Amino acid sequence: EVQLVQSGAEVKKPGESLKISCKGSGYSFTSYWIGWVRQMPGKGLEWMGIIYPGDSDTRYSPSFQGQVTISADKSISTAYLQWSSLKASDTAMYYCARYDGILDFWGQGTLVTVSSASTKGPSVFPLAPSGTAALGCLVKDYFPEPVTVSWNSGALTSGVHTFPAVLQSSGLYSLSSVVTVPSSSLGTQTYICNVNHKPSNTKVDKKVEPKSC
Amino acid sequence: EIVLTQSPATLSLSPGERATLSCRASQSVSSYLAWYQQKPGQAPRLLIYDASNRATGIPARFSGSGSGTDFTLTISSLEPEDFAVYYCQQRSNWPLTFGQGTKVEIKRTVAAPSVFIFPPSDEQLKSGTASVVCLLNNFYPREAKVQWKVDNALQSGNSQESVTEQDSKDSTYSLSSTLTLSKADYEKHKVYACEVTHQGLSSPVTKSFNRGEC
Repeated sequence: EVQLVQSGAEVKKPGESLKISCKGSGYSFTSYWIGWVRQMPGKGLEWMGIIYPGDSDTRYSPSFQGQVTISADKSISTAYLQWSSLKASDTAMYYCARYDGILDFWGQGTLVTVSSASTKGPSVFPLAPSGTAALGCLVKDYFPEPVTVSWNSGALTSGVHTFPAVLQSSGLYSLSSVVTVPSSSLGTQTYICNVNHKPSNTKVDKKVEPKSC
Repeated sequence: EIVLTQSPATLSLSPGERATLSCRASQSVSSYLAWYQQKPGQAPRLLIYDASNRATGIPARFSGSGSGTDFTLTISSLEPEDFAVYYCQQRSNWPLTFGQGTKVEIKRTVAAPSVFIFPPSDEQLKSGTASVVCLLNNFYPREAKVQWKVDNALQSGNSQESVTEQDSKDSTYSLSSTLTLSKADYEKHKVYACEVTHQGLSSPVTKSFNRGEC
């Protein structure tokens, strides 16, 4: 079976170097061009350049000429895309793809986050309720992505919305998770949000209930 | 370089409807035009190559035509799995370039948001910042305006929002907006309000609370 497998996600600081990879199997790697594609958050596709692993013949899209280096190690069926000095603007998902002239096969993507922010775990605050009620959890001031949120250890899935995080000006993410439930349940049923931010090893369980006076 | 312009930016159609998407090139690309499909967090997937040829595995409902500078992708009848972003790509000249995407979104009956406002927690206030949150739940279409008001003062530039992916069961959207101010600012004011404008609402809906009261 033909496949392109890209290396894992990366979280970097401005000024750091980075070399991401793309390995091909199920075919002769030296017989196909490999191209790299950039997709910035909430945006479209951009061709970055192309390489023939047989002889390392390389061509760059003009926008990327001299911004990155595309290379290949044919002895191990791998193509590479590298930066010697990263900027925050380099934050994007990066795809490799097998280019057939005579783009059928694509890698799974490598998410690259470039930020001056530093690893930090969230504080979790309640969104307290006041025959449908809403209640939830505000997962504030963390870096980097992702957080996972479940409700009652997975026993409550219905009516849960966990929102995409927003990037604050401070460089830290913030996210909300909410659920809607019967109002009559508020005094009897327990609602706990289970938050985890693995990168900072912060695990939190927050009980949410009507704020008393 | 050859610039590909796609239209419309967003197609809203119901499952079963015919989808018609356009790609216009800044110069002739001959027939060297491909269409790709992309779902969130997934790699793009080739549908059409050389303008009119279906890639292997692609169902008959997908077809393309055009040559030169004008191209059309057609999905004869939309299946649930077809709602996604579609890209055109030209392979005529270097650099390889793509259109900016067309999002095919599921049209359903208009639904008004249920609106909910949340005061900041006491714990948050203890450490110097206030987050007031507003939830707009289960609405269609996507377009909605949240207007924050602090003692009737229309707030601007100090809020952020995000929107869920369209729901797989009922095709609605939910939106969360956060107003952020300093603890000191939060404590000067009485009435905190979230005004929601949406096509599903005859006139704007407002939810509010008075700081520190039940």
